[PDB]
Amino acid sequence: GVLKIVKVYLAVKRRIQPGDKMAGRHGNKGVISKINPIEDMPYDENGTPV
Amino acid sequence: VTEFLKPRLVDIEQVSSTHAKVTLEPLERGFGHTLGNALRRILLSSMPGCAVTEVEIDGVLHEYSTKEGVQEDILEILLNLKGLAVRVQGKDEVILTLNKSGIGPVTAADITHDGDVEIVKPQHVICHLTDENASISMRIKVQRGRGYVPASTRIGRLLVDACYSPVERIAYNVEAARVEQRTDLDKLVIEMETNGTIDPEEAIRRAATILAEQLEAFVDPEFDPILLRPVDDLELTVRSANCLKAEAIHYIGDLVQRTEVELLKTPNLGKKSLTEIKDVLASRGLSLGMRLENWPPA
Amino acid sequence: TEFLKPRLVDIEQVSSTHAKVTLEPLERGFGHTLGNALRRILLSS
Amino acid sequence: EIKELLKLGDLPTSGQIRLYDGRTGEQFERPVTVGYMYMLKLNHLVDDKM
Repeated sequence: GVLKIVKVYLAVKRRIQPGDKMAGRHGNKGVISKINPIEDMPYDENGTPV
Repeated sequence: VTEFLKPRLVDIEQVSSTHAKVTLEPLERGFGHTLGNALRRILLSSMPGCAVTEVEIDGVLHEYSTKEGVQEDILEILLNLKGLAVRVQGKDEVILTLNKSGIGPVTAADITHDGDVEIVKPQHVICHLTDENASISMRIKVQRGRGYVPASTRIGRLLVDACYSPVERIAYNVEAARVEQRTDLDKLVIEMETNGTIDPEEAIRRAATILAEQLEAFVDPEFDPILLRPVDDLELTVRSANCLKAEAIHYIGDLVQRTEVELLKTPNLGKKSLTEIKDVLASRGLSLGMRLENWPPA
Repeated sequence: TEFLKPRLVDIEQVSSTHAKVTLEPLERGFGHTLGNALRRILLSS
Repeated sequence: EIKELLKLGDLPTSGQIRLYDGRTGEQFERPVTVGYMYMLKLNHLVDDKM
């Protein structure tokens, strides 16, 4: 019954955003709740933000 | 009533080509952290810099492609292009051409020398041509802007995440300033680690300019819409559209006002074209010689 | 090559000597920047 | 041994460092541990679920 089949492969790049889930190897897991600009981030004396 | 002691850029210690130590002299206490934070906040996000926004590589269509004769895939190449540090004279968009044939790394130094364009790090690797019959020819678009503007912030071309800000890292120290007079003065030492697009002093005067400008005081339907659509929305033949535009007919409202007589009297329009135009107009409930009486309002 | 500067103002007089002025549409991060600069000037200068 | 590496690292031995609040510039009132952690982005993404 099938005349023709078309498959379309679409590629998408996903950037980390609020609601995505991150975790470490020790069982510490959590969802991203806030993305705050670099200047608001806690930083070391030499200026490196975390 | 003791008027405040104001700062002025006093020293510049270029630890390197992209790392400096600016010092503002004689600042009243507590102002160290105040200006330190205001400035650190402007510098880390409000600085203007050039960044690659689009790239046109020959033979490549989608960024997912991989190239015959190139070590890294197109994605890696665009990711390399993100790190292209360019300082442009006085423009908000410049096209760089990169032609390279041979074996070995294709660095930013291989980019065609433009008079305006300054390439901060010529040894910056963009590619790696594997075989000696391999070659790349690409057009890198560099634009001026602010902050981090991703490619997702939207033709056989590709888009690259724009990192406009010239500054990577900022640090500051408050340190007591000298001079036996008054004694209770400090000096703000701003340690900068930029990408080499911007000079220390102008970065400071621009952060200060943005700050000061933020502080600028504190004070206290009828008619058919289709008529304002461009003629291109009618989807005429290229020729007809070009002829109409050549007659200063850029919108549907302009077209529906003209009559057959007037249109045929134009140098470039014949019976075929007029027939086509009447057909496309009739297909949308429109015609020639339409009165809209009031062309236009505001 | 600009920035969003001064737009729409509001004043909430909690009392005869207590008010709440609001400067609207300042680019993200400018809230704490102006907030701390001003808080520092007001609390000492 | 980790303390030793931290020494070549130049320390603090505890692994805590003075950290500045990016909003204020004032230091956080106590020393805070900061280190490189290895973190993974899990297959659960808001894009899929919402």
